[PDB]
Amino acid sequence: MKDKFLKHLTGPLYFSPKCSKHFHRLYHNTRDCTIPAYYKRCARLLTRLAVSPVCME
Amino acid sequence: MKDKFLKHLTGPLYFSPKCSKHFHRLYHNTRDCTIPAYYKRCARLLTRLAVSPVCME
Amino acid sequence: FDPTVHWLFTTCGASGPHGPTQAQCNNAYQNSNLSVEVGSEGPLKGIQIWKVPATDTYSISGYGAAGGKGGKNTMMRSHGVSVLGIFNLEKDDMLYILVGQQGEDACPSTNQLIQKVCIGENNVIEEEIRVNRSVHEWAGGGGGGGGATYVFKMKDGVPVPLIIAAGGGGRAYGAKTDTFHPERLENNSSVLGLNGNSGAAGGGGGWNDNTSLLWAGKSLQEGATGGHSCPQAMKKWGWETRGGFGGGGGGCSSGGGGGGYIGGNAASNNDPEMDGEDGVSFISPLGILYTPALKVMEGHGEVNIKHYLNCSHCEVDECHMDPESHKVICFCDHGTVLAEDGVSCI
Amino acid sequence: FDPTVHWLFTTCGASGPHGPTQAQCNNAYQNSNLSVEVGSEGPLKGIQIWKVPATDTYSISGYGAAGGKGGKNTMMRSHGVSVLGIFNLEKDDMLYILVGQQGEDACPSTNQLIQKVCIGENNVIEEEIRVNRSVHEWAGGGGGGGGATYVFKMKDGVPVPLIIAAGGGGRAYGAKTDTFHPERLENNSSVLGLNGNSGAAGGGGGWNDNTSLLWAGKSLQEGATGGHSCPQAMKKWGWETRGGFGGGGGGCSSGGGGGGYIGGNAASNNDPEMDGEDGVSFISPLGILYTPALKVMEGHGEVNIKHYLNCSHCEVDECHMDPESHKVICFCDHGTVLAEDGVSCI
Repeated sequence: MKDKFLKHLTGPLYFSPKCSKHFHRLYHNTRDCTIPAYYKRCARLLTRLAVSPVCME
Repeated sequence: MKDKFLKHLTGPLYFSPKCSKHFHRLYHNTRDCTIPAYYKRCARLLTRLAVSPVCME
Repeated sequence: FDPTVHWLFTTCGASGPHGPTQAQCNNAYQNSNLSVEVGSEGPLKGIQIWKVPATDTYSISGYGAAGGKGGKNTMMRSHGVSVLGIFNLEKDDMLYILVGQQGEDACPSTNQLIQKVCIGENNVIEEEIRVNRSVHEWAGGGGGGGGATYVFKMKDGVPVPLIIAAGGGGRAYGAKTDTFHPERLENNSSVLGLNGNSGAAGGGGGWNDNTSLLWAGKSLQEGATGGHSCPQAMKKWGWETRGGFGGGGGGCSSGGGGGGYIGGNAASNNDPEMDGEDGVSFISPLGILYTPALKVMEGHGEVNIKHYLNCSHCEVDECHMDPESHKVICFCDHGTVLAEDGVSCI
Repeated sequence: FDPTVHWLFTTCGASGPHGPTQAQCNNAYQNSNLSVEVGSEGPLKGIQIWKVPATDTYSISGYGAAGGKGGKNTMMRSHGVSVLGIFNLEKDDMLYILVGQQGEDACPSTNQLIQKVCIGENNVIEEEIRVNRSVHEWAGGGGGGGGATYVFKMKDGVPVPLIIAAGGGGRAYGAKTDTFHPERLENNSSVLGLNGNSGAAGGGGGWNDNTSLLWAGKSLQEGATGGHSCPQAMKKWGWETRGGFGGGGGGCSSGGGGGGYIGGNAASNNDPEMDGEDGVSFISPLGILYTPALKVMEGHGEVNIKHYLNCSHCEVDECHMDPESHKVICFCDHGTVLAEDGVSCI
């Protein structure tokens, strides 16, 4: 109801330890992922982090 | 491609012989159903004509 | 007559409770077949004046404006009504056309305190409803009523309605459904075109009435300016949802009433769940009702005027024009098929 | 410090190529914890000046604006970039914050001749492309570039950038795809903040450059006003797609370039398929890059400033605040579980 909802828009994306460190910051410290109404924005952020060069190793 | 596209949004609604006279007008003489970009508007029109009291007899 | 020639009247880019200016309509109609005159003062301000190019039978399609949305942008707004009519117009007749403007939505808001309420991060209204079952302090959040579209003429200086396509009512703040009422249409000119009832929110403006309340939409003959929001909403946090131009009623915690020949009603109290009602559409006895009044428009209203295709040349008085550069195809009822004659089906 | 206290900077309701006025920001920030000063003239016009309330470590999140849409409203617009930074700010420091405004969309248009092109009922551009494979007369239809968001300070008169979140480029008229480029980020201040290349459409405005072309977005230190549309579109049919405030490049048949530290480029010719490039984001060496530059925003940009949660007290420097009114929770990497001490991981 609070995490699978984002996954329905983002998808089962993979992460690395540095990718996970950035994922935590994007997940708990930004209004995009901490305000439910902004869920779409959150999705985009996560999606972009998936294709970021740090996670692309 | 030209008629089933409307049906995918409005649904397979029923009509009466009195309902058909208005349906033809709304389908060929209005700008909503004769301009493809306005398809949604066309759908609404048709939908409303389905619930109009003349077609509810 | 060229079958594809039509004149399309829009809001000229104007929005909100006031109509377009002359410059706005000159800019919107640049490089088109349409040139209108827009009054700048008095009750005719914002109303486009068009000159009929030839004496002929014209189909006039009026579309009213949709109402505003409520506090949560998840319920579909009430759509403005469309009325089709057939009229006989002489050359150099002046048509007065008011294109109804959409009622303002509660959300989003440029004010950040209201924007917090919009995104669900401020629930003072919910707490007030839970501890009082009535909104008295945190009023606001209902959409304004949509403006109606008026096509009329000036006989001896007195306006005479031809087509009135009602505007949609505004959605309430706590609109929990999307049920919409049947479209009301008036064809008898002896029925008075009065304003809608005003409670906390403003009722829609009518064809001809006296408007005193600021949140009620004005009637057509006194300007048809959309009403302001209820004073409580403006005093507490400045949550303004004005009615659309064309008699749209201003919003409150309840939805505003849409404009029309008869203005749409508003809830007597400040019910945060009662939507505004759409106005009553009007078709003049001087014209033929082509199609029934139907709720279509999702934004501003419009007017489309074209030459009426004479379908009385074939046995069925219904016909159309084939889009792929062809001739008039007469319509066959039920399951009959047009014969080789092309004037009668069998 | 209250963990929930934050200051949110918006466009104050302003839109288009120019920034908000003082009255607009006073209206947007009414009944909030935020009060800014907006310049009314000169290169600082439209830029909000904020006073730092206390000397502390602040997290500043900048969001650039999205670019405009092309001729067909079926391709998603290029999203503005978000840059997160951690800075140490002294009390009574003045932060200059330009919130980038969205680049204008080609469609819909209040002009009816253009609106015919928007709804697919006018194909002069398609015939022009089929006959010449290049648009020279019927220019126009590409979105303007989105404006960038700038957070900076006036260190001894010379402006010193802190956070620059790039604006998205405008989409071309005939954008047949939705591929978007990786977000470029600049952290070295010796790299010049130049404008983007301008062709038929305007390149994005940079941080410090000289702008001569009217369709190019201005740089931050000369106003950062969004550029006009290319002269050909305005002269042919007045199809205006201006760049957003914050250095957004004006549109043409090709898309405009977004603003940034380095402005986004535009196609050298009037290619109706080449979108504008997003700008280059900037993070000052005086601050710590919190999260990478990511394309998020679909409309106007924004700034969010809050107190940085100091979390060097637990073993892992990364932490968060529990939303359900609880204490600070330090997070553990991989599969390690939080120890009973609440500091280390095991």
